[PDB]
Amino acid sequence: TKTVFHLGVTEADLNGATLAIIPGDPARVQKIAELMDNPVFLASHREYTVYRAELDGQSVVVCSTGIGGPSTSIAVEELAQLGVRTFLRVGTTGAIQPHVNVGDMIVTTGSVRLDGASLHFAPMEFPAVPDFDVATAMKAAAQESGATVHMGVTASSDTFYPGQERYDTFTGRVVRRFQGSMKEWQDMGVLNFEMESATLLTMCASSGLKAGCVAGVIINRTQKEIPDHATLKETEARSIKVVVEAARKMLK
Amino acid sequence: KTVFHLGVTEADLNGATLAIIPGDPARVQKIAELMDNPVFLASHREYTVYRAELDGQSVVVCSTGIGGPSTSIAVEELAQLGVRTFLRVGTTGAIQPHVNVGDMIVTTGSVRLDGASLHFAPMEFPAVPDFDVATAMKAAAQESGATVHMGVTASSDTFYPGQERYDTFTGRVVRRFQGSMKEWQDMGVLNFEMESATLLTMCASSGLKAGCVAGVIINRTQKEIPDHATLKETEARSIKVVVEAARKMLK
Amino acid sequence: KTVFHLGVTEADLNGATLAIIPGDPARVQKIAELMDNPVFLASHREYTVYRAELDGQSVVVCSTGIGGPSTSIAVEELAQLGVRTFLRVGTTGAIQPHVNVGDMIVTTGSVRLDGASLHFAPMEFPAVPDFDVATAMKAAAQESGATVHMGVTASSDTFYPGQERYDTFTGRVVRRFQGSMKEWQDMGVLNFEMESATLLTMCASSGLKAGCVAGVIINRTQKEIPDHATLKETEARSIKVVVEAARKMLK
Amino acid sequence: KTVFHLGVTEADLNGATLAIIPGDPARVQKIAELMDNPVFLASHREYTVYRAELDGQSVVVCSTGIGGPSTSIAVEELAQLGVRTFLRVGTTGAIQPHVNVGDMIVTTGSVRLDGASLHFAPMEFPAVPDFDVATAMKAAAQESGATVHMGVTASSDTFYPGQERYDTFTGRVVRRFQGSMKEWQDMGVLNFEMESATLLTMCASSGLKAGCVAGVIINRTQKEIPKETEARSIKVVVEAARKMLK
Amino acid sequence: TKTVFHLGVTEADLNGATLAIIPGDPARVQKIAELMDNPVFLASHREYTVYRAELDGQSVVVCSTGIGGPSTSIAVEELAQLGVRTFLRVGTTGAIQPHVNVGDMIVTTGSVRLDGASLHFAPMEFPAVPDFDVATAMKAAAQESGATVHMGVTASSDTFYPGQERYDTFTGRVVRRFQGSMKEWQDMGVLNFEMESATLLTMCASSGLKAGCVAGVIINRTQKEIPDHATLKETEARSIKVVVEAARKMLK
Amino acid sequence: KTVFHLGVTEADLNGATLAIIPGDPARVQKIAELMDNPVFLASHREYTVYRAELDGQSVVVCSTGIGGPSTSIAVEELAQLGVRTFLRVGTTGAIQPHVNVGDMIVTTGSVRLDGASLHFAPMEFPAVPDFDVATAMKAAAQESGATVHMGVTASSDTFYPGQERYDTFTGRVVRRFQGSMKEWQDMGVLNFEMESATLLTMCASSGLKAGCVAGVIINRTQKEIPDKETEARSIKVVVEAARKMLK
Ligand SMILES: [Mg+2]
Ligand SMILES: [Mg+2]
Ligand code: NA
Ligand code: NA
Ligand code: NA
Ligand code: NA
Ligand code: NA
Ligand code: NA
Ligand code: NA
Ligand code: NA
Ligand code: NA
Ligand code: NA
Ligand code: NA
Repeated sequence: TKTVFHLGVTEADLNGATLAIIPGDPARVQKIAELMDNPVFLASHREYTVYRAELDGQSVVVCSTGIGGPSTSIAVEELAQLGVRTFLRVGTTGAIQPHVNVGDMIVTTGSVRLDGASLHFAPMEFPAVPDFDVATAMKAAAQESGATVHMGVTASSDTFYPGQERYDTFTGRVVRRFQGSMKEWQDMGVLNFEMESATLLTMCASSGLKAGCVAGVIINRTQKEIPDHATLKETEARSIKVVVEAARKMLK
Repeated sequence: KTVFHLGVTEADLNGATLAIIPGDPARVQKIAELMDNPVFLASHREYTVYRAELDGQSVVVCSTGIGGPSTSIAVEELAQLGVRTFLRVGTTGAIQPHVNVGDMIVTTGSVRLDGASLHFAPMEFPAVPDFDVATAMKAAAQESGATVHMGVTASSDTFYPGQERYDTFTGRVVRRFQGSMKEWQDMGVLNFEMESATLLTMCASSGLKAGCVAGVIINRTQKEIPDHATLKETEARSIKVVVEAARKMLK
Repeated sequence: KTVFHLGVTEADLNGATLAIIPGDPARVQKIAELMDNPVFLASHREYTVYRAELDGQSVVVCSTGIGGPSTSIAVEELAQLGVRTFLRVGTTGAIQPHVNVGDMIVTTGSVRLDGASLHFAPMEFPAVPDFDVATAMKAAAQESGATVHMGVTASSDTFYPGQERYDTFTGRVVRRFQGSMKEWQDMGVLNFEMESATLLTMCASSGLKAGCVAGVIINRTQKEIPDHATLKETEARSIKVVVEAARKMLK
Repeated sequence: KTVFHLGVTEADLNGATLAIIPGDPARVQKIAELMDNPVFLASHREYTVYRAELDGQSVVVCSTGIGGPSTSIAVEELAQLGVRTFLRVGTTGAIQPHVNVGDMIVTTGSVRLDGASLHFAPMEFPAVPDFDVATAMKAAAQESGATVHMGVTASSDTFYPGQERYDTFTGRVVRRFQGSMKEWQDMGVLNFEMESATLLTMCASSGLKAGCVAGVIINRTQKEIPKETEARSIKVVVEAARKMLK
Repeated sequence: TKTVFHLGVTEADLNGATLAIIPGDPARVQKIAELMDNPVFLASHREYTVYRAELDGQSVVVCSTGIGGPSTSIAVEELAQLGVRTFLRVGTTGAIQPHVNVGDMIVTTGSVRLDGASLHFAPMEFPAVPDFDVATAMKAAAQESGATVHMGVTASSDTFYPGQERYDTFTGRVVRRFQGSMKEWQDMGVLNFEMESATLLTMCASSGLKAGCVAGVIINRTQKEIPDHATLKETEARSIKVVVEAARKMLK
Repeated sequence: KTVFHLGVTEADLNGATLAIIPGDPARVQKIAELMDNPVFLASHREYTVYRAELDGQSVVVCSTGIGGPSTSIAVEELAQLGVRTFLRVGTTGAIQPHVNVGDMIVTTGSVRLDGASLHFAPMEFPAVPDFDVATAMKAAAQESGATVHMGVTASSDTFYPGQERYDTFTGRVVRRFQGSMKEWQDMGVLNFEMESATLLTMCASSGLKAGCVAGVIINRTQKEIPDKETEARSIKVVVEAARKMLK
């Protein structure tokens, strides 16, 4: 049986799946899988929890990535070794534009590469861009849920704190590179911050894999950092329903 | 109030908020004549400017010249005069064996092998089209009956060393570009051209909507040589497609 | 108080100012149980947190996940809760023929093949441990009877191309990393891992004390699949060593 | 063979080894008519090409368009056809208060604020003219009676943000270029234009002789947006060409 | 048999020395050598003055480097060609931290690479770090002298003026890269500026050579208290006493 | 007021506004003695300083040591004391087969393979000489009867790997510099040395006039390590170039 170093699954375990839904949080894996048919737990090791399920009769993998490009790059590579070719990222995000409201959804059309792992696949000049079919399916699924949907650029940072220009920290300092950066991205039309899309999109677009990202907005950095619990719960539930419908459209 | 290089005023554009931007000044009139009431506005340097009407709405056609620098001037000055949507059209060579002469490429992102893009956003920023423009271009290209490829384009400030051409005066390619064509091929890049990184980066970071569509007229991975009829048909299809994409963008 | 990700409060740490930070959440309980009164505090995402007591002093054990990004969150949030000293423990792959499986490595500096270190200091800044922590780790490792190497570690944001692995889906390694393992070997680099550049740069530029100790589980010049009993012995020794290094840091 | 963009053959050039390269295609005939027997060769895109004779020797005049990319095509294709010396003439905006409109500038080196230069040499390489060309341009400019400055030119891939112009659609300039005009002024840079970094780097790294001479049409300490001094500039470049051909 | 090109010495001249003490100033070479047994002048060319001496019966070289990484890189290379494997840098320095006092000693644990020559040996990602044994010996020797010792990061600049953010200069200008840089390094915990350690440490750590740096503090830019003649002469003398004792510990 | 490193005052320079700056302190007296009334001013570290008179005007001669860092100190401190024109003289290794031992090179621009230039101007800025100085150096070199080349010089922070030398302790050259000699040769670069990028960038961005002239002592197409007429000719040329710069 062909094995992988980290994910603890074999190709046979995936029952022919060529599409994976890849949340960051291992606890979200079962929640996504149960929206599909016959969900089965496969493995859990480190930040990687893996389930299989069936969508319109076709096998689909759900696999967490952990936070950050490095752990994401391992999961994507090992799933690709086992036959996966399409990767649908789902999560929640913090918007930086005043016109993007908490509870809206964002489909990334390109990422600002504020990461390191993307450079291990392509030099900085290469665009961190989704597959067009995936982005199209995500937009359609997000609109069909009734959400307000934004298509646009996402800033993808290797840190939660200084690289997103947060000052409420142990040192209260932000290195020169990132001082004033939130305003710069705002002025350039960037919609939101997250921590994995630059790696995911660059890796996949340079390796013959299809990828995209969809996210529900849980905070707006121009407003407040502490989300309201009921609003957050509704946004999380809608986001995973949307990504499953986007997967259905990709497997049509 | 006349913009410095293009030699037109806002009133000359008759309310147009969309421009079709070919590189070659001689193609401007040909595109304008696919629409209604084409009117010559100005010609200076590489910038020939026409207006026309598409479903009753004014549209500008303006050439850019070769390269990001001359393109950046045209986009800026058109934006000063109210243009918000920019549709690049042209023909191109492909670098993938599965892309055939006569197919169409709609760029989903560009490798920034240029300098002017950096005058608008740092290198980390993606040279990506507006999603509505890319969607309209894909639809128009597919409705034409052509085979359409969505993917990455390598956008070079040179025709020769930055496209790893060795049939040159020196035969030299600087270290940065040695082996680069195979690298881009292995990364799935569809084609080289010379303006999209500047155009897409400038527009995506400035509140403007842009995209690129091109007909494939040569493939340097293929031994077969296309004939004159196929090349003429491809050039003609490329501009018919961009006009239909403009139609889809009108509100 | 409250932190965004770790789900613990300052009160939960019972005055701890030192943390042992493995990568794998499953190792946290194993480390905590080498000390007195281990208490499970929280588990969320890749972050499992325990407290224990070492010579009567509270110590926190907190996993980081794989990579600089998740590590940077844990270190920041622990620092918000009063932690000032961070002891990284784990297993590693050596790249030097003279470093044997079962040896231990204490990092004296890291090659910054990551992105998160740049969010704390520009590339010119050295990814260097605190001298007291490195000294304590060397002493603990040597006192255990292990063969110990002090030297430079290459710290990569990827497991695959950034460590020049070719047995992959594409079999390709980007130009930057082609030939890189031989380059690091020739420069005397001991091993690869994926968190030290971020950890050491963040701490050395932020007034925090950090170091890294690791047991060698593979040698890249030999084989990729480790022998089970040898690996188990090395893992057990590594966490015993880091606990003794923590003992040496207590004041 | 006929080169891909310029539409001319080696035979069309009648043995010319020197080219004068203005940016604007409309200036090509104006330069050519200052010499003997000017003949139109071709026009395609931004490239208009004439041949003429100077002291009995064939000379090419070929426009480049705006920017390093289109310039790099013209220089390469002319070099394929035997041209070895390239004399750039154009206009420029001064950034030093003491340089006045109508003055002339001969570039001794360019700040590489372009992309195409990097397709010929890494950034460490100097964007420097051939010393004989720079010497001939200085002499020709002095002999015309103009006030001449030798010095460094900032060569930008954009007209707007890379020259720190703010009267624009966005009114914004990216971090790299904020405060850059003052920085170049403090470093003694004389002027801005858009082709010299590409031209000089490409030629100095490829065995070709190049230089640039320009007329000041605006002082950027005064404002952002701008016949004797266009006419004088092309008279000067033709005299510089005469000095280069023995 | 060969005579090295710049230093003008042969391997036989070194009488088997495998350790060198490398001050910057040629006039300090004899002062260091005379702290050991049987000091003998070997050669002087340009900024390179070379002596041999004996320490606990073992031959030791003392060789000046001149100011800056470039001239240092020549001396280290040519000594390595002649069998030298351990390099102990000694000098005096300013400090940029308020808690570092005149008369204290700094042992460098890593250097900020604000130089060019380090890049001729390893790319910027590589750490400018000392050999651990050398740093340990220098700490012990410095403590045994009675001085207060600081272990930490040093900023190593190719210039004395703009790269140390000095404005009292001919132009009064500091290029963008270095504006605000002193405060940045101070906030990052950097102890001091000097002009050779990044080159020395990077070259040696990437070439199989052991190196370290120790320096006595003779001025503090954050304090406007002028130390007197006595404390400065004492600090220079202590610095070289310390480096010789560190050499003794390396040869034990 | 005495500058920090050079050990001289403004009064010591007797109104000199031009300096000849060799690398080797032992060459300072030799250059000064080619002029009238040479006077030893100071020696400390790699900095030996003399004054002399050339056609009645005071000229300084000051060594720089090897490398951009020590050069940048000397140039700055001389500028603090009123010097505005800096004439670098020295030896060099040619990398073009048509340049012979004994020829002279006047640098028209330098490849910035150094670090100190970046402390004065970002990498995009050209390491170029003042045109008057380069013109005076070309004229002095040609009037001497020498074969003179104008062109680009590669200016390296190291003697060994940055000049792609392999007869070294490690026998290795870092990726950046592997194949670099051939690359510079193909790009028409004439020679290697170690100070011009710093000197020219510093001066061109600081309102100071600088240039470099050098005699060729080795051709790197022949061998790696060099093996007196040329040294003497080079300093005679730089003194005559100084004469041409005097106003
Ligand atoms: Mg406005
Ligand atoms: Mg050897
Ligand atoms: Na992780
Ligand atoms: Na709102
Ligand atoms: Na090569
Ligand atoms: Na947009
Ligand atoms: Na390769
Ligand atoms: Na153009
Ligand atoms: Na700013
Ligand atoms: Na020196
Ligand atoms: Na340059
Ligand atoms: Na190599
Ligand atoms: Na100047």
